[PDB]
Amino acid sequence: TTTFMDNVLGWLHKGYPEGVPPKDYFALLALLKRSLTEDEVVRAAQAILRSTDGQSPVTDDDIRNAVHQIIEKEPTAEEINQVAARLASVGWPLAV
Amino acid sequence: TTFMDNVLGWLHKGYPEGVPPKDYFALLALLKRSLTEDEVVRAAQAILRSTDGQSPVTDDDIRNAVHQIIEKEPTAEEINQVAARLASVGWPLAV
Repeated sequence: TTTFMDNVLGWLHKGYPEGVPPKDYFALLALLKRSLTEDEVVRAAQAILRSTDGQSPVTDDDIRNAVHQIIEKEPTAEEINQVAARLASVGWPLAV
Repeated sequence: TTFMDNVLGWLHKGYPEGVPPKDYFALLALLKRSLTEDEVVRAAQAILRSTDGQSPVTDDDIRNAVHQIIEKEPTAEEINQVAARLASVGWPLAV
């Protein structure tokens, strides 16, 4: 929650140290609303489960790596969160 | 496409010159804000108490209903949550 906001805020300031120009407004809202499809969530969760055993709580970086492999671009916080929620629904250990 | 055009309009209007880093947290927090399940039920109820099921419910009707409940200016998302709940009982919507 506060971790999610830290992440987006961190991204937004790093991306735009001096303000968000109007030319980037559609782009920004679209980015913030961007999400994985169900098929992508399934595929990320499966890939993570195939490669972990529970002794090591799946970290945000682990999810990032799996999602990046699928969408071939840098994942957003929402996309990471979607996969974390899917892993939680099967009781898989998560760092966060 | 309408939802996005609404929020995009709002952002352009709010910040004609650029979003200053000083407003980032305020903007993101507002964009992320949503009604609780109990708030959505209450807003839908209020509309259903004051409309007949034929006249289309407007964004304004819903905004007013939500404002009464949360006591601050509603966001597009908060309005959409109520519109979706009304649609689930076949209540007509202007948008």
